[PDB]
Amino acid sequence: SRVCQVTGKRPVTGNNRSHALNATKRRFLPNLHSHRFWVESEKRFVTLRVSAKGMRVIDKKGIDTVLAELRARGEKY
Amino acid sequence: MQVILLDKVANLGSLGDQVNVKAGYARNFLVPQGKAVPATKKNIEFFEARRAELEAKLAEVLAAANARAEKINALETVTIASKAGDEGKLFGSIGTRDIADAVTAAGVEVAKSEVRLPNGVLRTTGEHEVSFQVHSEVFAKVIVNVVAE
Amino acid sequence: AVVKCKPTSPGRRHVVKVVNPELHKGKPFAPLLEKNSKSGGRNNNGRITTRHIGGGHKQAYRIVDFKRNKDGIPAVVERLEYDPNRSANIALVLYKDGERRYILAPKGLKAGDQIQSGVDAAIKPGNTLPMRNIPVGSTVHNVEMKPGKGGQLARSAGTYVQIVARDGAYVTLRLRSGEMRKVEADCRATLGEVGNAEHMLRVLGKAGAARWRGVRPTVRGTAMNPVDHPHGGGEGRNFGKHPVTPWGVQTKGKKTRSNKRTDKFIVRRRS
Amino acid sequence: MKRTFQPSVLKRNRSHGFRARMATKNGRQVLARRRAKGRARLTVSK
RNA sequence: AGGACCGAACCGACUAAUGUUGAAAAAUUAGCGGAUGACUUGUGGCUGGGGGUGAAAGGCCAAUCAAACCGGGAGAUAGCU
RNA sequence: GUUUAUUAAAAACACAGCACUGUGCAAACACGAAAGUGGACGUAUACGGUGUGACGCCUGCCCGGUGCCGGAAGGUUAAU
RNA sequence: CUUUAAUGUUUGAUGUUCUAACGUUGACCCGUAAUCCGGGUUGCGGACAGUGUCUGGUGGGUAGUUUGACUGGGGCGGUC
Repeated sequence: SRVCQVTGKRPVTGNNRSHALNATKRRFLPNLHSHRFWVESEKRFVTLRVSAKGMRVIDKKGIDTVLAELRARGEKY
Repeated sequence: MQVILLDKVANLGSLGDQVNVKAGYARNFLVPQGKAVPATKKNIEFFEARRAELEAKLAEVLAAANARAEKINALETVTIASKAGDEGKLFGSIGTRDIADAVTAAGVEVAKSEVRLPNGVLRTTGEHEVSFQVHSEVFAKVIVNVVAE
Repeated sequence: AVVKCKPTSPGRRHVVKVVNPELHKGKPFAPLLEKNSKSGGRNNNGRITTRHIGGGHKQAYRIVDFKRNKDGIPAVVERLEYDPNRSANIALVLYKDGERRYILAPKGLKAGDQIQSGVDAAIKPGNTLPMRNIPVGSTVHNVEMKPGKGGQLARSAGTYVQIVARDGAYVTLRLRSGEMRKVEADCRATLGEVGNAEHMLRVLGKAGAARWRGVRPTVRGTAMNPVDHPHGGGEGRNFGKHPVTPWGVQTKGKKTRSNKRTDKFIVRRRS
Repeated sequence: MKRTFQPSVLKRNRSHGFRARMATKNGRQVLARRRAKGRARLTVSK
């Protein structure tokens, strides 16, 4: 897919509509980006694709606090 | 957010200083570089009582690094160190001349530079010469070194 | 050289073909031959992407190298034969080091030439070195975008490019179209021209001649329905409308390609 | 000649097969259809 | 040497005639064109529907192609018969 | 030579040949929710498009409109 | 206080340079007697390209639809 995993934020089919309010969609999507994160515990780079609203929220609970909760919905191989 | 500093780099910082910083210093400078820890209201007491030990015993042999940040964003050096100038004597081996690489570069295409006049780079006391290529027929020799703040 | 096949039969009426003395046959070494060379223009998930592709001889791909990393003891030039998988004439080179390397046969040969590539090379057309040991105004073929990438432009027949600048960081070259672009100074490239120039001087003579060159006929739009491509309106024909691609953009002028990154390294665009 | 049908046994087994159709999800709806309809004739799935 | 000539095979269809409640959902019959290459031919594989494919006619795609097949939506709707 | 399978096989299409135009490889372009793929494991004597059609002799006049391209300096003006 | 200077200063431009982001379609190592891929190591580019959201412009490129009626047939003309 194309999801945040962190906040889960995913593509919806929303529309900005028309000016005569005809049926049309183009989708609103998240801001997924690969940002280079790294565990210290297993000491390697574990680069995740996550949104930039997602990023604000990572900051707000503490970086390694959302990452403290991660690895119970882990993605790494 | 806010931070307790761990460094003194640019015109901010002072080797430990609780200041407010933004999200250009977080996720774009100090972090991600180990050059800060958040200050929240928990941290603010932990780190601060902690920093009057750490940011004392350690601090005074690491002054090289703190300094070079300014010198390389302005540009006047192509040699860098995290210790060098903190005994009267220079330390490291970083520098284009003898790593067989190009570093401290972000506009210049080069990826090689050859060694010319053996003096050592951050291995002889005082300044040393670094010689840096842009062709095999055009050159730019210079006199560079890393010292403490 | 280029020889006219005099009127003898229709389609022989007017033929230009090229015969040259260097053609010697014996087949290059099996490890340096692979496979066939017919594609068809199709994707690797089926369906032809690119029309006008299909046809042509069986061929074999011939496994070529022009990177020329070796700088050891000089080499020698062996046979020459036209390499079908490219637009220029090849020669196998054998190093005395124990290496086999291809070269696109640059003019003035002794079929035993002493290839060495250095940081001054053997200083003769047909040796690769890093593009900083030359002056300006040199002719250079197998210019590259990063060192260790190898040759990729100026690799046809008689394609090479003038060094216009190369002082300070970066090397500007004048590509054959007027196009100045500044590439790195680190990049290798071969001194001197590329060999063969009779690619242009073979101008076939018949329709069938062109079919077996790997290509199928290009059908003009205006001789095809509106829907299939504009400017038609068959029965009695029709004309009108500013000329368009099948992708609907204007074909005449309409400069394309920007990426604002590789464009930052182009210094003067074409006339 | 221009006849629509004329035998190619291979293709039947390998394009209309049990297992030459089982992989695709849609060619499992076909099996499901033709099992619950009581169909067991088999259109050369051997 | 030749998209070379003539001319079987073979690949194909321009004429005419016969057939048209045919031997045939395009034949039979007699000519005809090409007939060493832009050739033609076997096997298998690979392309898909508003798509392919097309030396290009809006041609061709399972006796359907300027409107595919199969199932459903569905009792679409018919001021019409 | 190719062609409206099976009533229109040609003066049609195609064509060597001519000219314009795009495009420096991560190429133009094209395909594909994407990854990625074709172009090409080629690369400006190349790769793609447009129009004309051996060969010969030639290809006049007009840039306004329209398009496209160049100059945009300045002015106008959106979201905010 | 201005005109204007300088101090405490704020900030946008350009300018330069940088990595600490971020990309790499350069080189090398290892997983690996896998040219795929990842990380590592190096080089490069570098706050850029680019993408998310919003936005103006363009956009028969694409789509859904419409484009009235009377009438000595309809057209056509006149008419409402």
